[PDB]
Amino acid sequence: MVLNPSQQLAIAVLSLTLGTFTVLENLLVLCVILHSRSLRCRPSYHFIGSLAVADLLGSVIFVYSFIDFHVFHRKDSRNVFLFKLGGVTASFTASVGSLFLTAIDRYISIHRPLAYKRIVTRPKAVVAFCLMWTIAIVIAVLPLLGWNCCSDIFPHIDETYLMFWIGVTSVLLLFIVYAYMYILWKAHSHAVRMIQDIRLAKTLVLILVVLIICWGPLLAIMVYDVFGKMNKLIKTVFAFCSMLCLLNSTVNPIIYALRSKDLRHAFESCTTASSSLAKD
Amino acid sequence: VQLVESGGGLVQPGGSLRLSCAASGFNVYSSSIHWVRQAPGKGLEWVASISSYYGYTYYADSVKGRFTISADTSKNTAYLQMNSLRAEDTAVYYCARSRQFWYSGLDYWGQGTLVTVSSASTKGPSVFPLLGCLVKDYFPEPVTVSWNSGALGVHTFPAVLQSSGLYSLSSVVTVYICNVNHKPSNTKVDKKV
Amino acid sequence: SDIQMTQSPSSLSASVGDRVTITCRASQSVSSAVAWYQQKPGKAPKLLIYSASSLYSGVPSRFSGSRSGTDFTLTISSLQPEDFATYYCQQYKYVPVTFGQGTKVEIKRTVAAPSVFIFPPSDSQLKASVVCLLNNFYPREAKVQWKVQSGNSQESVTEQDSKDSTYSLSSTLTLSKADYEKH
Amino acid sequence: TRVFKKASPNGKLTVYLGKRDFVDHIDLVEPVDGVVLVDPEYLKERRVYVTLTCAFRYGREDLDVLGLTFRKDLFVANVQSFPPAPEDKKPLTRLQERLIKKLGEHAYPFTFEIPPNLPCSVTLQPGPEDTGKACGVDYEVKAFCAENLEEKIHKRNSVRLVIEKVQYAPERPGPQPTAETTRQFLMSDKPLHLEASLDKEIYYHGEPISVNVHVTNNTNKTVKKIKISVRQYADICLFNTAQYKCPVAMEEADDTVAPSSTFCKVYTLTPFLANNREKRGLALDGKLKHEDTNLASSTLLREGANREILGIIVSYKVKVKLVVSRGGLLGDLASSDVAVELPFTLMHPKPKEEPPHR
Ligand SMILES: COC(=O)[C@@H](NC(=O)c1nn(Cc2ccc(F)cc2)c2ccccc12)C(C)(C)C
Repeated sequence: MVLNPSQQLAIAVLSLTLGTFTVLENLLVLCVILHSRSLRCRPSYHFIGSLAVADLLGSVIFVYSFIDFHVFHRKDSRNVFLFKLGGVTASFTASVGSLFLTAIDRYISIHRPLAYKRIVTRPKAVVAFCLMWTIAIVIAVLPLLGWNCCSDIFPHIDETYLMFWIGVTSVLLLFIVYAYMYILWKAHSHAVRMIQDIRLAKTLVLILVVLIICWGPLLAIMVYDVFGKMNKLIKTVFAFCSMLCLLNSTVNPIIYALRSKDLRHAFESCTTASSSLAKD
Repeated sequence: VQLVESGGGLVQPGGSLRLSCAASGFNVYSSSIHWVRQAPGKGLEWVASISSYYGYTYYADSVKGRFTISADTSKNTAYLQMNSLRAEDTAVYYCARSRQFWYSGLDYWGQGTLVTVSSASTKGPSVFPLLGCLVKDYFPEPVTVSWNSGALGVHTFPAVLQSSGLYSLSSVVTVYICNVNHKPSNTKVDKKV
Repeated sequence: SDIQMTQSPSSLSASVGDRVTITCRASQSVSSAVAWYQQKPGKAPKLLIYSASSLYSGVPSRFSGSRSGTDFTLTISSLQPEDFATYYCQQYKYVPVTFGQGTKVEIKRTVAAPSVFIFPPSDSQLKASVVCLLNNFYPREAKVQWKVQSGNSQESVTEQDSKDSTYSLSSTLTLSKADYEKH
Repeated sequence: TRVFKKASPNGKLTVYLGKRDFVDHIDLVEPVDGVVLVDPEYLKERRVYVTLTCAFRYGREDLDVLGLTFRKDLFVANVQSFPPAPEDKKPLTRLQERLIKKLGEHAYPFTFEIPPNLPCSVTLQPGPEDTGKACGVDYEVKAFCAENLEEKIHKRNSVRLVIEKVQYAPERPGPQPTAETTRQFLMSDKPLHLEASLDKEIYYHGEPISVNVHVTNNTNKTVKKIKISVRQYADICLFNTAQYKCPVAMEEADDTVAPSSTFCKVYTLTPFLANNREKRGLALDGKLKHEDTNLASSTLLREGANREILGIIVSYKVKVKLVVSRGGLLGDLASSDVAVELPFTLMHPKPKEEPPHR
């Protein structure tokens, strides 16, 4: 409903380009990591593929809805539009849930180095993934009935639901950041213990931090709307921040999936012998 | 430290039998138990082995399937279950132990149990005075021969098997009553030469 | 792999105090994993040397083991009258474990001629078996036949007599009852 | 005697080593001494270096952690074998002198003095699905021809042997292990007393272990089962101070004790590898190649020694557990249990030879 003529075409083209680029990357990664031999049975590969598919679906649906909102101004109703918004929240919460799964998987791997074999496997990994998708879909459909009223930005959604969803997403993000901070701490710890891990882990943590900067502002604007919801330009600021979140969608899978040398590569020894030694 | 073997006796060809080797002073987990058979007038041949610490069990290629080796660690005993015995399995079976960790030869041996797989049935000997005395057509062994009732250049040819299945022995003294005792048939003979 | 060990010689004559050497040749290479047993008649073998160079605890120091390439040697430096038995050779590196043909160590003695004796079939046994006998001769090998015609005869020889260190061959030949008067 | 020899695939460099089991006395370690035969006509200007690395692969080899290496190199020693004695003069062991006599004048020595406090060669059982390099610390002697230490070493002209660092049972057994506990429930103000003790402290692999259990149940509660379990603790120090208990032998005897009664018995159990095949993560004694080896021997680390460096420390404990009833006049089907632990040593006797995976 709100779209400045100068910002209208700008945000339209930005969203189109970001969505196209993200869907291309995600399609490539999910094709490259389906049916393969070692890139399939591994649980980390499973989580990465789940994140890629989830974020691709989310990007497609979100770009469609955003274009329909800021260009076509469909606003067909407070329910069908609510169906599209439910799809968007399902996709985004599923993506955050897959990041959380990966983070917990790495945390347990580094807590018990030999536990990766005995605590996480192919069946249990998919069980956890389907549990995450189930909680995602139930959260997504809860608005389908509980929208009693409030939301200055989203038209026909409840207000306590917004706070609850921000809470769950924020706690998941807190758990992820804690997991990776603890991983870096343990990395530096073994390094100091063994010199009697320096830059690679730093850059990876910084990449994840950049992902948080891309994703962080959304929750800030949601909570500000929950508390004050007084100003008007906040809606356009939130449109821009959601564009940034889409850029998060593009940056996340490549950083998770393309930064692996072995995964990219997937896409003479003699034998001991004896000899007598003359006794002196 | 005394492995003792038992359970060996005559069996019709194609029959069964069970040899038991009881080990005293050995832990079946710190020792590996082997069964080695020696044919009459022949070199030693390895027939089976069991190492319980790993659960490994090996057999000689000539006794695959027919022979099964097991171990009862509760009684510290080893068993060889011999089924479908051919005529080539007649021999003295000795049970040996080897240090389980870093095998260093067969340390201790059993006294060996005879196993005679022949189709012939128990029979009595026939004596011919030829001064030499011959005994023929006697089975199984052994047979005792005494010249002059034990008071007689004395030679006794070791029992020689015949294709018929029965045995044959002979005794000669250079120059009385030749007392012949046949224990497995419990017979007594006396010929005056 | 099935490794065949050849122990030579298959017989020996040696007097007390002489040096006795028995050799064992392995088909393939066995890395010093060879043991030497000693089985006296009747009794069961007894380990003497393991690893081709070590001595089992409780063995006289005269026995020695040596290796060169794939040829192992057991040497009794000063033979004693209790060291005259059959010595074997095991190669326990590859399953199945394989033993040698067995070397028998006799006692050297002065040559002694046999005493040929003949025995025609008896009435009870030929109501049959012509018996040829040689006694107190040396060496064990005999290449003299009794006057008879070569049938199927089983030859039996006693162990080296303790008293005179001699032997005795008591062979019997079976044939028709009508061929007993021609000898 | 016999000396082991490996040859580089190019064939221009060979490593001669006296033995592949280097016993670890607690005070000091036997030096790793050997010879390297090179081809001067081939190494026209490059030098010939030798290294002794102590690799550690606690992380799953079949897997990988992004941006991090689960591996570690606790010890890495270097020596410039060719040219000879560049740094300073070093004594030659009689073995090195004999090898130099046997080999031409193109053979040069190398010797490593391992620091006392370092892990022993241990490997973890991989299970029926894993493959590749076996998880667990292990040593390697690698000789190569390089112009500089940091230059990449072509694998076609470098030769690596796998050596082992092993410890043998202490010659003087220590005090007999023993333990005792006294529990007191909320039902009766009388103590249930348990006392256990092993026959000796040092056990050799395969030797049965005897536990002399003695229980006095002065309380009004009945004990149903008695569980004796030999279990293995593997203190790993890759990233944390983890602990991995794993029962290597068990015996569950249904020998009850009436209230206000006594029960003395001797339970014999032997830990062996036949029935512990499926237990992934079990620490085995270490192998040169894929082969069979017993359960990992205990580690005789020096008392008061810093534990930070140690890679894997193995120890064993016999745990006696009484499953005491919890039934009462009114209540649930609960059944508490008292427990006691006895530490012992499971090592080999000091041998004159130890063929690893013959
Ligand atoms: C920018 O104009 C928007 O409102 C766009 N939606 C989002 O930007 C957006 N909608 N949801 C689902 C959601 C979150 C909290 C809640 F209480 C109920 C539903 C997102 C979730 C994560 C990041 C961006 C979004 C829209 C026009 C495409 C609908």
